[PDB]
Amino acid sequence: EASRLGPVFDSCRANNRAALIGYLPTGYPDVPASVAAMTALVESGCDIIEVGVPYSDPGMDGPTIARATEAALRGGVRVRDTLAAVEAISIAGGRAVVMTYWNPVLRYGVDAFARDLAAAGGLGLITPDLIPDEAQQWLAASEEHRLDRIFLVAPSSTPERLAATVEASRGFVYAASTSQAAPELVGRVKAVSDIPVGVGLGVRSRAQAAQIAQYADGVIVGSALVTALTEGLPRLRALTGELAAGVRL
Amino acid sequence: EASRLGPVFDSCRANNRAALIGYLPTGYPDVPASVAAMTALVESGCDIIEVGVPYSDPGMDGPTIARATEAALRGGVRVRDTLAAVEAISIAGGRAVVMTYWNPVLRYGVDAFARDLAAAGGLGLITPDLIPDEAQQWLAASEEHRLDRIFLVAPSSTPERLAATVEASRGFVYAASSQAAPELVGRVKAVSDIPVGVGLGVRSRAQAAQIAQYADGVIVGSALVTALTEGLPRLRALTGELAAGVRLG
Amino acid sequence: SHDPDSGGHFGGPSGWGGRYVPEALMAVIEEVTAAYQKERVSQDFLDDLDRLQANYAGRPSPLYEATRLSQHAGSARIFLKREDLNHTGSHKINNVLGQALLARRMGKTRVIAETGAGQHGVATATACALLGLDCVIYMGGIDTARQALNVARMRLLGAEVVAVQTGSKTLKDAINEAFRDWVANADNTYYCFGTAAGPHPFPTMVRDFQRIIGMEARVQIQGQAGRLPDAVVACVGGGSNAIGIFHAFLDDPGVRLVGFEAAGDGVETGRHAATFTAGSPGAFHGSFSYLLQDEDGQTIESHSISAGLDYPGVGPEHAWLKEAGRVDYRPITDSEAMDAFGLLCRMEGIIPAIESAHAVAGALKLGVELGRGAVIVVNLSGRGDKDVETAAKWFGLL
Amino acid sequence: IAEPTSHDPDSGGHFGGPSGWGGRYVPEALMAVIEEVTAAYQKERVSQDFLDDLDRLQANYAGRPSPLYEATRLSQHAGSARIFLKREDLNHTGSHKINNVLGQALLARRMGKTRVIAETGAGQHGVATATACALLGLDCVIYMGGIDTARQALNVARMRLLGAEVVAVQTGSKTLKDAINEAFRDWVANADNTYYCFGTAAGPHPFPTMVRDFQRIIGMEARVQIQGQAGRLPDAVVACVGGGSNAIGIFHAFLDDPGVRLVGFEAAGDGVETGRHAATFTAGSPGAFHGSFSYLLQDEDGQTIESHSISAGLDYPGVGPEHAWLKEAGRVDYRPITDSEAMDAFGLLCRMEGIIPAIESAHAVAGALKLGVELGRGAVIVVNLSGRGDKDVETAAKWFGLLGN
Ligand SMILES: N#C[C@@H]1N[C@@H](CO)[C@H]1c1ccc(-c2ccccc2F)cc1
Ligand SMILES: N#C[C@@H]1N[C@@H](CO)[C@H]1c1ccc(-c2ccccc2F)cc1
Repeated sequence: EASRLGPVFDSCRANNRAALIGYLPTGYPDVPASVAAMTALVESGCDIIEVGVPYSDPGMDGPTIARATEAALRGGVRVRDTLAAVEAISIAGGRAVVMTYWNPVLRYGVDAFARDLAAAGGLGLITPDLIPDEAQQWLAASEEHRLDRIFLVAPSSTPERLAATVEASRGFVYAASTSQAAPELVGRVKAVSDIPVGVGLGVRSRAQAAQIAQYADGVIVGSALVTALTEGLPRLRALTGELAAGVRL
Repeated sequence: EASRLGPVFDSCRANNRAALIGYLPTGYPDVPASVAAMTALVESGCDIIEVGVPYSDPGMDGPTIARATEAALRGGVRVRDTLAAVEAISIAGGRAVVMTYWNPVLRYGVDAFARDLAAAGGLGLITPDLIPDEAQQWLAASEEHRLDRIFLVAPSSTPERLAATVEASRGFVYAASSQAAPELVGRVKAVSDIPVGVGLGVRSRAQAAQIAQYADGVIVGSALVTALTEGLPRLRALTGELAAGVRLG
Repeated sequence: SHDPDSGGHFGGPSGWGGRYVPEALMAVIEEVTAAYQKERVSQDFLDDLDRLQANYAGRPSPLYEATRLSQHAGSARIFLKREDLNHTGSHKINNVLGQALLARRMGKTRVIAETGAGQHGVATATACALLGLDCVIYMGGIDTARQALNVARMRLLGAEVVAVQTGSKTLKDAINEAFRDWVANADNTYYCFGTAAGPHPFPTMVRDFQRIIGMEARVQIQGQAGRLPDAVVACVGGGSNAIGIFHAFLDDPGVRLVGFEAAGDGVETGRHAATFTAGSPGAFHGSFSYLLQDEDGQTIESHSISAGLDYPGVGPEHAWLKEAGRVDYRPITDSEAMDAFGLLCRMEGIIPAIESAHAVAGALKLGVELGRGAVIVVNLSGRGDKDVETAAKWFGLL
Repeated sequence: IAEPTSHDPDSGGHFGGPSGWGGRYVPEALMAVIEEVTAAYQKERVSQDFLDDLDRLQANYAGRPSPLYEATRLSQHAGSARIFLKREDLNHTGSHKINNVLGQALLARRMGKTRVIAETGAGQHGVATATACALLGLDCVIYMGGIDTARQALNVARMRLLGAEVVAVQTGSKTLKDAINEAFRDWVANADNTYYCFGTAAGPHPFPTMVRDFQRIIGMEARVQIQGQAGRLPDAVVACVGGGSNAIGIFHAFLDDPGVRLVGFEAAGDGVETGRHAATFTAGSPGAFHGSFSYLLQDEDGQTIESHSISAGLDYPGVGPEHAWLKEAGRVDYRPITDSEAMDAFGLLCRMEGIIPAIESAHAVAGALKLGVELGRGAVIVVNLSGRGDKDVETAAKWFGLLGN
């Protein structure tokens, strides 16, 4: 009945804060270095980790994440490396969902990928190029293997499509928006549903995270974590510490 | 009435020889030098001189003569310089006709050119791009100013067109051209007693003598231009050899 | 009858086509679809398009019996559907006129489009100049640096051109960047996509704008030959020219349909663009269709001497027709294509596009197979003026 | 059906009298083969089977009829006149020159000739001729100057892909004339098997009449089309004028329509006052040139003056004799258009209608815009768009600063 991420957003709202949701791509700068970074997010205060599956044609990603995923693919990263990362995070006590474009999932086998994500301790899937309209197989696999399904909404979303995307989502809805567009989009979700809402808005600072925690249930950070890891692992730790404190404001 | 050049061929035929007909273009390598060359031809035994008017678009000029006419035009040669060359040749005891494409005559005035050429001592006109079919103004000018009119015939000329070209010619008829040349001269003899000049890229005593067996005139041009280019002594020596060639006995 | 369902799926549960796009693009995709559904049955729109097809683009294109090829095709009779004579020099003009008229009917003031070596960019800039639309072409940086004159054509036509330096800097990345533009600028922008692929409505809409090739061809061949052909063939990149010519013949059961796709150095060499012969099913550029991809589903580098057939995907309607057994898809190498290019030049005085030469090469082989007197219609998708330099190098004439 | 011969010359090829325009100012050496082509053309122009053959190629191979397009977005720049473009830019090979070469190459096969020769400057007529020879299985030889050859590498390679032999003439000035000179002489030597395919409505008789007859189709189609779209005959029909094939081809059908103004536009280069132009009628005078009595650019002695134009096809110091006759008779006006006027029109046509014209054709567009201003709102002007501008993209891009340095 309850979603897998339901308890995490309960714990956050009980402690007067939003959830810090941190994205990193598998295999950047290489596979072991990327797992050390994902484990260091759990140690540094991330509540949920988005494990990125590098894709050769990531249309919704900007050049910070795209160049990292290109480097990861040049280094020979494989989809299976993403499931090993999900296991390393779970064993370290963290809470992991996967963000992936749909073709790698189709190529794996949808049912097979969901089974194997579940067996790794993975709690859900974020699906930026899968809409509920094409999600028949995914809905079946999601129920079967008890994974959350985080669909995206946008500022342009029609009233009818927003309600349906929200109704098809479990765990949280990703309000993607990359001044007042983000909080209005969050308001439009709240008017039809009490499902948690995460907001990505190119956050790079403590102050930016605090502003988003005032209305959104989750603060999603991606690009800035990748930029930090490029400088070094201690820069990632320090930046994650600043964001973990931002969400408590 | 008889042609202007009739008495030259009469005189050659009585001495068992062909007339040597020598071409040089006005203004090659410059104007005074061309006049000195034309004079030297008269002194070295040329019976008739063809004074060429350089023209920008000559169809019937081989490479040697084309380069030479191009050079003459680059040096500023004028149609009036051809008239002056005619006077110099008349002054030196020579006999001159002018060889010219038709547009310079048209530009000058057809009647005007015939009058001024006649006044200069000119005996006739060789018209390589004027056929009898377009010659109405020229026949009238030719009759008025007592100029000979030398049209060309060719190996490919039809019987009808050959007879028309021979009938329209006065002085001689230019047979421009294996055995194709004596066959062509033979075809002219069959319809007319008019003297026939043969051009055949002649450059030696022996070639002039071959042609003198069957033709009344031996026309030489390219080889005179090639010789002059070397110098005036080479031209004198070559003309001397060609004059010996036309004489059979 | 041959149309997809309302979601854009061909063949029901196989699920070819569809919409594999983010939610961010769906407002404008529903808008284009509603607009297209409205204008396809509007007499004013079809009249406008027909008037432009006739007076501006030069339609109908002729069908030409290439009698001097016959001896090189087993004495079969090769008829060339001459799309090479259209304004701009290819079939692409058919597509961009339809989409640009739609853009203006929708109230959009800006049109974007992708291009490889320049053909679709030039075609799109042509239709935007005609209709007064603002035009921005996206082109991979590897292509812009070696296609300066096509960039200049586009600029002379009033279009802007953007060199795309992201990803692998070639066609697929130009499409990815045009996609990102359209996500941000959908209010005022229309994406004029250049083949029969992409999410619903693009495969259906592009095909409908290209159907005219087949409708004319079917009439002209009955007129000239006295019967339907034994085969109709075409080269296949994304699939627009093939589907255009094939569509009118789909319910003629005695007409063989063969799509010829680029095999590069050979299918066995890993340097090809043979999407059906060597690819596999997946979601790419908005559609579930065939795709050149590795084991994890990552897109791989395509290779052909032809730039127009260099696209690693293929349209979903073709995937459906392959599954149903209606159309066969066969590989043609660079060598076979260039031999046919040269032969069409020497025999008929027609310089084909290198893309189109794949179809001619395929027709020569089919002729030998079918034998004397067989009637083969070939879509001559473009002229080869753009390919003179490539062909001259191949044959050692420079 | 063979069309009436009311505007034709006499049997000597003269327009306007027995010593008027045209004729044959050529050497006796060429006359046998000229009489052979003239008789062959007399026979075949009245042959229904020849005209069926030509029409069948015109239709299925070359793509005729070309359309007539109302360029509504040019109207504002032409004084609100209505500019209709006769679209020869859509012909196979991209110009009107295909109409000529198809006719003459058919005629060569009828005459028993196995081999065709021609010459070319920039290369357009060489490609057109090589195209027609490949189609009809004729051996093709194109004569081109070495200066033209080395600066037109792609057109040379086009001709070779088409199976033609290209002969780079490396003697004299190595340009158009040394090529011609060698072609003329090739013809004489191999006359029993060789036909000479001449590229414009000029030369000795029968070439001006024959070439014009193979281009009459443009004006015939256009006369029908404009009455369909405009509802009436046009106020004017205009065209660019090199040697004059495309202009005479569109003009002819309108000759006896007394309300229709006919205007030829010629290349003024940098300006008629600069001596870098090809404004044959504007600055030239009557004379014998390239086989005919017509107008040419000539100096005080009658030497031919080098012409200049940004366009290759209009860069010719002469003009066909039928145009000379029509000028003397007051039926057609001929006006100069500069490089700049033409290039402005080129760019304008690209931006407004999406048609990239040949720079030759842009002179006609440029002139059509000025005539639209003079004639005014609602006037109907048909413009011959003689070719497409793909060959001219590099020249234009340079002009408009689109390449840089
Ligand atoms: N997110 C997401 C998807 N990862 C990219 C690769 O597929 C991106 C994408 C790119 C292009 C298209 C597209 C193609 C043709 C017409 C209209 C379109 F929108 C769709 C999606
Ligand atoms: N002598 C002489 C004339 N000077 C040359 C150029 O003026 C030469 C000439 C040669 C050939 C032609 C010609 C042109 C078109 C079709 C057929 C032809 F034969 C015209 C002139």
